[PDB]
Amino acid sequence: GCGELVWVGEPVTLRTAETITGKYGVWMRDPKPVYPYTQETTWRIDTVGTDVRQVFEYDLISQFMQGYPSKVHILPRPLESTGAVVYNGSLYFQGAGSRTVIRYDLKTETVKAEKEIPGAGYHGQYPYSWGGYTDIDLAVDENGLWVIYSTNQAKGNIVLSKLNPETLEVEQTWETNIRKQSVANAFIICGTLYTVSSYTSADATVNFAYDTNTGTSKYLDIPFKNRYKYNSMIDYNPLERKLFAWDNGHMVTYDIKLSK
Ligand SMILES: [Ca+2]
Ligand code: NA
Repeated sequence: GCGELVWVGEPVTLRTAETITGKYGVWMRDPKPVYPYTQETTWRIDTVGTDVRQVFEYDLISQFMQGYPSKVHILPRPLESTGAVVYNGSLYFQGAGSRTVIRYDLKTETVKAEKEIPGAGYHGQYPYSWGGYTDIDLAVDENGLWVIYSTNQAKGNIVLSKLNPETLEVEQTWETNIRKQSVANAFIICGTLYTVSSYTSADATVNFAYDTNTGTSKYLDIPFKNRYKYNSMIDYNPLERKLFAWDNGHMVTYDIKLSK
């Protein structure tokens, strides 16, 4: 059941990174899991540093909250920033120093697809407001796989493309009127793009919504809390209907409420 976002809860901390490379990262579960994985499987990637290659996998959530992975994946290309997602058994991530998105099948540990996001800025061209080479942000919603980015054609405004999750073909593209480097991050719920105003401020809000079904933006003012004052990653999981985030070394979730 879809609808408009009207409320975001307080962040709930599941794990605190004790590593020296854990200030920024991405952690996720598969909204459409495939055998032998389940909806409990969790993946973690610390992304501070160069040559980011390790992906920690946890079959059980207990293993995840205790920090003991059941398997470790070594990525075929070094990874960039915090925008990656897992979907349909594959990790989708951006190759370091490129605009290339890579589909990495987790079970076979092989690359199934590689595609340049056409015209996408990369490596600090159109990042989110905190920088960190966040130019390219993948997203999964109820409709499948998306990528959030910007281009010179769009003059730095957020662009959205719906992707074939198997071939990474661009199926459709939307150009919004929201400057990407002016927001802290973004995520998609039920075909609507939502942006967060600040990654550190105490008075942060979800401040814009762009509906791909109509091609229009609207103002929002929903309180959004950055408890640890450096939210480097905010994504939406459509199966759990929660936000997943990585705030200054803390892997957190946010409850949400949708309308209609
Ligand atoms: Ca995001
Ligand atoms: Na993402």
